[PDB]
Amino acid sequence: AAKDVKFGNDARVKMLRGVNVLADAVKVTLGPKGRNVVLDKSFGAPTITKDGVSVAREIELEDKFENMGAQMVKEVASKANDAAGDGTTTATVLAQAIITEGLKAVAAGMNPMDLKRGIDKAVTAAVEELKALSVPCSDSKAIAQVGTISANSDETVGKLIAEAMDKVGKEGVITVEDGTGLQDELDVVEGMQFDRGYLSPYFINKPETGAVELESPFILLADKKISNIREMLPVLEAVAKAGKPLLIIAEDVEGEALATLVVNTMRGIVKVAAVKAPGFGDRRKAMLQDIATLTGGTVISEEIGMELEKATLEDLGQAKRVVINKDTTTIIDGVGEEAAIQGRVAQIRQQIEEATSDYDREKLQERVAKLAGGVAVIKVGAATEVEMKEKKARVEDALHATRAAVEEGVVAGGGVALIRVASKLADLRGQNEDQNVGIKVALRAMEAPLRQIVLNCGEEPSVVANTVKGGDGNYGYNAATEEYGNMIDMGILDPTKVTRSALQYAASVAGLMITTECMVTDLP
Amino acid sequence: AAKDVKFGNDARVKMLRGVNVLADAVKVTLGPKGRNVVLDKSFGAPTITKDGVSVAREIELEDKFENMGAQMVKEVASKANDAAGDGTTTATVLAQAIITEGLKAVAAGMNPMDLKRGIDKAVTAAVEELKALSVPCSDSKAIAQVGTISANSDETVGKLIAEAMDKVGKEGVITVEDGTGLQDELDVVEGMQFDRGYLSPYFINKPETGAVELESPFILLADKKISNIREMLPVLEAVAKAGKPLLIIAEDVEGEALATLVVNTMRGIVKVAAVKAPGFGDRRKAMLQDIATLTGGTVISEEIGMELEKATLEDLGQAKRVVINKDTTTIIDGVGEEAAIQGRVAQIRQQIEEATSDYDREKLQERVAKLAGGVAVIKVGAATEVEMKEKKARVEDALHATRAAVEEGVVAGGGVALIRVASKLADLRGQNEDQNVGIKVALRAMEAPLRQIVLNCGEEPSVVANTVKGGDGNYGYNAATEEYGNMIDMGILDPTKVTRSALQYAASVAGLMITTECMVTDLP
Amino acid sequence: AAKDVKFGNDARVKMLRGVNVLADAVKVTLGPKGRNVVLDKSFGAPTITKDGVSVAREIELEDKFENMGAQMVKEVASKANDAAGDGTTTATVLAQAIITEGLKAVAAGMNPMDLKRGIDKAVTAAVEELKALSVPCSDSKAIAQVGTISANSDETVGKLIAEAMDKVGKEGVITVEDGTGLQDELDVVEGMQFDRGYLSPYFINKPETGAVELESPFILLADKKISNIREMLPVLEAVAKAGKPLLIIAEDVEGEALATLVVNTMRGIVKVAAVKAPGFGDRRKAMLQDIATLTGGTVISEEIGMELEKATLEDLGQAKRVVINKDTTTIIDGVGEEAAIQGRVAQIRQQIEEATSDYDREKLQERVAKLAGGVAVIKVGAATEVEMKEKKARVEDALHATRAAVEEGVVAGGGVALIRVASKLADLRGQNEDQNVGIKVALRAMEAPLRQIVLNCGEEPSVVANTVKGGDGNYGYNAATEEYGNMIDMGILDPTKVTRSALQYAASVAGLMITTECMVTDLP
Amino acid sequence: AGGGVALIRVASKLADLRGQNEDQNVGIKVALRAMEAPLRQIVLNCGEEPSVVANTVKGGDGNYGYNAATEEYGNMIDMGILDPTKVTRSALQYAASVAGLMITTECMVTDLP
Repeated sequence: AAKDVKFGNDARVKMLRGVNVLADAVKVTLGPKGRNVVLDKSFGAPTITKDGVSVAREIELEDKFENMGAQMVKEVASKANDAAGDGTTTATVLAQAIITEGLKAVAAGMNPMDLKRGIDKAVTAAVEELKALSVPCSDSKAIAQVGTISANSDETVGKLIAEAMDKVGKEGVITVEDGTGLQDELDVVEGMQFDRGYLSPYFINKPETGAVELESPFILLADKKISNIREMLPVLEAVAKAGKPLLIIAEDVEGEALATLVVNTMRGIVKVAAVKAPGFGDRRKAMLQDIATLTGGTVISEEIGMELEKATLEDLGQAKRVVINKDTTTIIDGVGEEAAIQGRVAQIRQQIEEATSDYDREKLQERVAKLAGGVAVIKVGAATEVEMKEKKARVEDALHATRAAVEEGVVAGGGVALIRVASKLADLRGQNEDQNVGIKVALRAMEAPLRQIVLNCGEEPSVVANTVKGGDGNYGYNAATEEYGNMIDMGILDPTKVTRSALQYAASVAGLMITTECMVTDLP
Repeated sequence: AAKDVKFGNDARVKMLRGVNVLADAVKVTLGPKGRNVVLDKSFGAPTITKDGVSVAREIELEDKFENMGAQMVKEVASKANDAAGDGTTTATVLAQAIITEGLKAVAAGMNPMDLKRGIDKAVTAAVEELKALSVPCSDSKAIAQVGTISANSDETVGKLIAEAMDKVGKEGVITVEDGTGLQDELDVVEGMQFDRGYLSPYFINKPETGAVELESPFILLADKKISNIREMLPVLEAVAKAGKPLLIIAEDVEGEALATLVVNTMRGIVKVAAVKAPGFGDRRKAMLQDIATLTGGTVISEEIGMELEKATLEDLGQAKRVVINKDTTTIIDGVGEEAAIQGRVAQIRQQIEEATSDYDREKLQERVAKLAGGVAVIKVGAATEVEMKEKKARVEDALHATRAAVEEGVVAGGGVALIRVASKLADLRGQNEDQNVGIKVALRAMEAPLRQIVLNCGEEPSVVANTVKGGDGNYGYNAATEEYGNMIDMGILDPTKVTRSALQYAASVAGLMITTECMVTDLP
Repeated sequence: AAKDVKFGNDARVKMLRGVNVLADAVKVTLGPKGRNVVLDKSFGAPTITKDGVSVAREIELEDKFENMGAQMVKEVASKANDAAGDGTTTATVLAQAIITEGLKAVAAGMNPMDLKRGIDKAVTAAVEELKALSVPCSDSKAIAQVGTISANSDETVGKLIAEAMDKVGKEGVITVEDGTGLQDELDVVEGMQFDRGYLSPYFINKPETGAVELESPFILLADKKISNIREMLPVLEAVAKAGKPLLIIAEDVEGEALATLVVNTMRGIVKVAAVKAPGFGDRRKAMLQDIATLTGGTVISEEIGMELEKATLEDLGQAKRVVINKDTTTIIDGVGEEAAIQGRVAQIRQQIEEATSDYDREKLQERVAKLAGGVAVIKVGAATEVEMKEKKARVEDALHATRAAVEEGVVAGGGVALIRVASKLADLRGQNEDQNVGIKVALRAMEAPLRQIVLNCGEEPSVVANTVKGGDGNYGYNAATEEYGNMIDMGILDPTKVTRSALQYAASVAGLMITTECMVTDLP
Repeated sequence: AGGGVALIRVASKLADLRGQNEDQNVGIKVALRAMEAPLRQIVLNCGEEPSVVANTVKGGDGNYGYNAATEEYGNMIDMGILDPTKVTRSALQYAASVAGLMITTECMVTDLP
């Protein structure tokens, strides 16, 4: 189809206008005094929300060039939230601030490539400065405090997470489920988590989490690329007859097969999700068998001669639950034999002895850590159902935050860390004046999040910004009760990971846009 | 009159557009390979010219805001030509270059006041560097060869000027008029020149030179302001039947009287011109008398109860010729008796001895210098009349250039002095980064005149300018013969005065425009 | 007045379009089979003409930029006719051909200045080649047959001119007027001609030859510039009641005086015409006394204390007739006594052997040649008044053609001389390729006039041009009978002067246009 | 040598190459100017004056080291900036192929909009 091609400055203002709509819509939700955004539904009452992520999902623009702008920052900003459980809105307002100033510099005739290198240098320096500014979360007392803070000062939630992490370690897998009564439950069950997500976003049945969630699923273990649906028919009919969902783990599910699965689960008929097997090559064949022994399934491998048309129910594995992310699949409470698993553990442990290198050794150690490790399950209790469901969400929110704090620590929240780190770098220079301007564009943009909060709070951003630039370490502006004196100790914090990720992703996309000279799209 | 008001960016894009039309029209004439501009005369054939001054004069624009732009730089550029005899076109292209870049910086968000200060500092430094680069014109051998160069290698013009300066000093008054035969003539006659021009254009009867030129006029010397024409008629009636022009020297000529004289002279009824008396206060009264002695006239003064209605042809002075600039009146060959002038020269010389103030003594010394010095008259000859009129214009031209050369010396022509002077100021800084941009805006602008010239030649400006920068002192690019060498030796030079004036004036108007936030004009 | 400004390509397409209308209107009249052009009057019948000059005069265009184009070449082309008595149309079609090709080259990216230099070199070479091709007109037999040819093979006109030139020399002044009967008359009378014409086109009383013609005038000879009518009044009131016209020869007649004279002669009062005196300075004073003697009047000279208010009829000179051109004044049958003129000739001849200077000798010898040469007066007779005027016009037109033929000789007519000369420069190069293209543009253009003639005759321009190029010298295409032989022998010739002038002027304006980058005119 | 310096270096070698008529000569010069385009663009993308660098490369010999990464001088191939001769040859030949066909195109037929 014939295209619409836009160049240089013309292309760049179109993008800017696009991100401006996305950012202006999203940034009003930022901070404790954030405003409501009303998102229309095709029927019934509109949704009123203060969630920047929900707002971003809906943003799509008529002008195809403007829309490209929006969808670009939208995708990298969402990556911040994927990695850290937070930061999408922050990433978005940072991106806008860099792009706005960056493009002004380009229009002045400064080199876009030098501007990007300056921005990048400033960001690299800033990330290091975040690391030094960071306070660790070692003991379970600190872990509890972070969980508590991330759940509106609910000490029950902090306690729950701390007790869960105590059972499975820092590295361990932790799951949240609906409760069965008034009081909470904590159990460690046979389970595993690997780094592969849904092969189509249309498998999602939990839009709020953006996740697939299947209860009592059957599990298909195929050592091949399933491309045509005709292999699957004997299985798919049997899964439908039994009435349970189906998770497919294989080398890949593509084209004809994936399309048929997507529309069918979308159309109600059988509940199916599909993910790639974890890893590649030989380690991939092994990991399938780990999951097979974990779930009481048989790996259908066309290498032994097994045909997928010939697989029956008994060949399928089983679990109590399965949760799938954009890039995580986790299996909860495997019906796999409580003795076949230790046989598999023994095997791998034995392979560790006869391994001939550091790599081969530690890669086998990953598998036992998964297999013998298991999965912690928190069952959230409450008085009524709505209180139970609401607390589950707060427990899932705090779990993300706490896991993020565990690995990188915490820094002063409400944006005061970004502006704090920015002031540390007032002396940073590049190779030429263009790069220098690039550095300054970043250190200004880093003030965006805070200045916004202060604007939403009906206060003068500049006056606050100054006072914040006057303090040290984690002294800053209490964005809620309007005070000053060590943010972290008074419960206003972000995991360092979320602030770092927000900044890095914003700079990533802002850099790409500043260095964009051409745009190709379809005709209106 | 209801007004049209424009602000900020809107105002200054209009202004820039206006100077763009002016500069683009004018810059094409620059250098040896300058292009033609065709100027329409509503009667007969159009004028084809390479004269940037003639082109500039015609430029007036329909959009009243754009027009303001053009008129602003037109005014300031013309002052360069007034001061130095050349440089209007150069000032214009410099102004365009500074404004274009300056506004780019303003639109980027840099402080216009700091940009101006940066430009000013760069110019002050450049003017200083220009004096260091300058080669003096001390002796009359150098005077001769600068005159020769300014008249297209005509050595006759060179030694005419040299001999004239030899007669009356380097600061003497040298005037030039039509010859009477084949041979040139040089005579020193009783005369004077003072710093007061025509009280109005429209007295201009030499549109080519922009001057008033009166043959054998009478001179009225009035020690008062002339407001109404009522007291003027008896003198006008007396001068009308005498059949000769009249120069009026008064404290001022205003409204009613001036308007009638403007109208009456432009109808052809009587050929009149009016100029303010030189200086002010008590010094004015004496200088009026000085002229009166020189010209053999009587000063009519209110002080001693003298009425203008009673002043006859007797009281009127006489001279062979008078010439009037925008800021200069020159009375040539005054009739006054030798005894009376020498007698008065003796009077002032006595007063110099008696003077009890260094300032008072200096002002007196100045008066004798004019009165005793007289005026050099160059009568220019040729074989035919058209050659005689041509050579005269080449003498006039070279005479202007020679005065400027004697005052401030000569520098490399073809705009290489400006680029050299810039190239030595690379490491010059200001208070902040905006001033630094201001400096770089000036130092890039100084390249414009050369680059333009090189463009008109159909060559790569960037290559030629680059090579010039890599040279020293008065090394450069001979645009006519495309050769690199010593500019002064090869005879491609500007008087330092014209280069300095062009730069200072360009920067003056450019700075004012950059710092403009509002414009007020009439409705279309 | 707000202006309309156009640049580069935009400017020059407008300019080209303007010359296209002019040239296309004019070129159709060229050669023996030239077409008619109809020119509309305000009233009565339109004028039908084959005269390219009459057509050119009427051409004026609505688009002010296009009009500039037309007026530019109109001006330059008319100078050819002024110089040679012919060639305006030719100059115009040459100009079109050079411009069309020149701009094509500019639009291709070739340097306009180098193109101009190439054209100029090709023309200089062509003019040189034209002199080599030229056949002289030495004796009066050749003079007769050139006159015969210029008057449509009328041998009477031929030997009239031959006899006139025999009487007054080849450089004598020959004038032609209405006859008094059937027979022609030839008389040498006291007269003069100088290179000054009418000071105002409105003095013209004979629109036919754009000439001022005065029967039995008084001649006022004033050694001064006349600005006011004041001093004229006694002389004018005296000349009015005498009932005779007045010729004023002053240093100059300006402003109020010129305006008054024009308005008065144009309607009602008195019939006057004023011209500048010839030369300048001392020679101007001298030549006035020459005219004074010839016409038997007195010079009224300011210097000796003479006033015009005191002048009388005796001071005025007298002559039978005076004719005044754009460029020439001729005084016929001076009343001044023979004894007076003899003695002035002896005066000047004494100074010839008193002054030792090759220049002063020629200047004095030129004065006696004028004074003692007189003027030949051809009175043209015929059977009918209509025939007389018709024959008179053929004499006037033939006289010009013979004067040019004496000076520079004759070359092949019908546009062969140019093709012949152009084919001899096939090897002429410049300093670069842009110059070489310029050279070819001129050589191709020199084919335009012939090619047009051939087109008018309905033959093929390419074939005919081809055959001429194969021939030598003055062999070529007989533009009427359609054969190939000696062009001069067959009587198809141009004076070399008209071909040379046509080419030089065409190239002059074409070069200027090619090198035009900007145009300024008033708003529509 | 890469960075577009091969094409420029090869075009400087052919200054004196002439054809059969003046038109073929313009055809020659069109190609020799065109061979500068790649480097000229590379330099434009880096924010340096395409004409200065072009001029500098022209006064060099063989594969003379203009650093397309850091901008400095040694030996182009030896400092790792190169193209296989095949790619530079193929690029030039195919470009000339189609450019030639387009220059000599007088008519175009397509469907109605």
